[PDB]
Amino acid sequence: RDKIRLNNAIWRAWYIQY
Amino acid sequence: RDKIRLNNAIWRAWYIQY
Amino acid sequence: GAMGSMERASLIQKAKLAEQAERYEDMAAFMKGAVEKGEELSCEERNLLSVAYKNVVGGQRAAWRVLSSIEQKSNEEGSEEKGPEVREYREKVETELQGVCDTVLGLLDSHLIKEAGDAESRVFYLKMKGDYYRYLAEVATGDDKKRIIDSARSAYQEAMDISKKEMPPTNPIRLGLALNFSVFHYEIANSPEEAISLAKTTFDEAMADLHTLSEDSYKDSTLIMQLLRDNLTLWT
Amino acid sequence: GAMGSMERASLIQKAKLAEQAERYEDMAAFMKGAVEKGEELSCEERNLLSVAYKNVVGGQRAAWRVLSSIEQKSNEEGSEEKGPEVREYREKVETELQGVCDTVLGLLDSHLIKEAGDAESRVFYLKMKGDYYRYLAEVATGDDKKRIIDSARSAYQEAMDISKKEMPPTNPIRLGLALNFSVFHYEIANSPEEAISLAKTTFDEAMADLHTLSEDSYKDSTLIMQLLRDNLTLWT
Ligand SMILES: O=C(COc1ccccc1P(=O)(O)O)NCC(F)(F)c1ccccc1
Ligand SMILES: O=C(COc1ccccc1P(=O)(O)O)NCC(F)(F)c1ccccc1
Repeated sequence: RDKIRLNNAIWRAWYIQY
Repeated sequence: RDKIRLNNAIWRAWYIQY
Repeated sequence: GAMGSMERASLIQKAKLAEQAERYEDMAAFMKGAVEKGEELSCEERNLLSVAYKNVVGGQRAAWRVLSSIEQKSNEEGSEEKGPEVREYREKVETELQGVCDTVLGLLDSHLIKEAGDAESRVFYLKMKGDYYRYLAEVATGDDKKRIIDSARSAYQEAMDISKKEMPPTNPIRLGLALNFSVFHYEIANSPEEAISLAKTTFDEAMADLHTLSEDSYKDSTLIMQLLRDNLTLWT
Repeated sequence: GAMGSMERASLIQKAKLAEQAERYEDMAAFMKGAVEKGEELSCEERNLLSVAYKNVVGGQRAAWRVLSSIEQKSNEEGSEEKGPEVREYREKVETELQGVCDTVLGLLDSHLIKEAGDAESRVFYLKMKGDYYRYLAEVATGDDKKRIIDSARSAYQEAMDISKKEMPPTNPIRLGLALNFSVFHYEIANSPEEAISLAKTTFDEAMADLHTLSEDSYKDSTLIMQLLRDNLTLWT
């Protein structure tokens, strides 16, 4: 679960950053 | 370095196991 | 159809093997083969189709993001431009990505969606249609973008309408649909408030339905609820 | 040669981009293109060639290991055999792996090794020859195995002979060669004592030469020394 959530957060954060 | 060493150990250990 | 000579059951078995071996291109090709046999897919088979293509397109999107990030660094006076190479290679990846999205959309249109009568299957495929249009939208520009965005919206919306009528608020497919439609609103349609509203509403309504679930279903539903909450935290 | 129309410098630049995007199939194809331009490779370019193909073959080997592991579980009375599928798919991966190894060996033979006069380059390519024969050996059986093993040995040995004569004991290429030849002895040639002896000798002689190095070179040499020590710990 933690890895899935971490993975999701990275993808979603990329949009916000860029 | 740690990840490289860990990666290496996994590959080499696979041969010993199998 | 190179998979045309292989048994449906063999294609499915090899898709599972490819999954275990993390060979997602192979897995996708096997499941494409299975779809092209013309029969409806079971729940398990639908998951295999989704996992395979999600992983393939995921890889291409990640690569595209790296290259896009590099491209826009080089395009300025701050850093010496490197020539046409980064743009060319970014476009190659983009074209391959578009090819995979077009392949998936082709499968859904021929004829998975048409033949999906059950809510579980129909919502699953319409969600997928929305997803692959969303991935196309991420790399599109201008007027072509607007039509792609509308196609994604229309697929998601139809899926939403059925899921509200035919599925409980905790149904993982309904939840995953709402999560992805919410991401569409935020990242594609420039509607952050719609994204947040949808994620919050979805979370609250699922929360109030958790009491109906066994521990197995509870674990699956709370997983997606957590992604909804994670996204809300990021967006608010 | 689909890369035949693209500039050597562009192929190199795109190989670096593919590396950053973790697109190792692309990276390998670009470097193959660059090799086929006919010019010698620089140190940096040699590294790109190696990284690309090592990553491609690494993926195939990992998949092969998964499938082999599954295949041998199903082949017994303890577990219902699944039919020809696992064997067929394992063989498909094996054939692709053999294709990549054959491609690399083709490049080294046409004409990287022939044209490599400097110890640094020649040892690098001969090590690679040994490696890709070693990967072929991992999936070979019977008499075909024995000839492949001898080809790997001969390449490694020639590399060793030059490296001892032309390179200091801490040279990363010399060290990486010894590490891989040691792995060959242990995993391929059924010579664990030769593997251990070589790893220990290599480690001790590198240790006594560390004092000559700057901090940059020290870091590179100690990395491989650590892999040598890790392997020794595992084998003893
Ligand atoms: O982790 C991510 C990051 O994004 C992607 C990453 C790769 C492909 C597509 C997407 P996208 O969400 O953009 O379609 N998404 C959530 C999930 F992995 F899909 C997921 C997991 C578990 C339950 C439900 C959903
Ligand atoms: O980590 C591994 C595990 O094995 C592989 C994994 C993938 C491909 C090939 C091999 P193989 O060693 O079998 O050629 N090997 C050591 C190293 F990654 F190559 C290495 C790293 C840093 C310095 C020197 C060497």
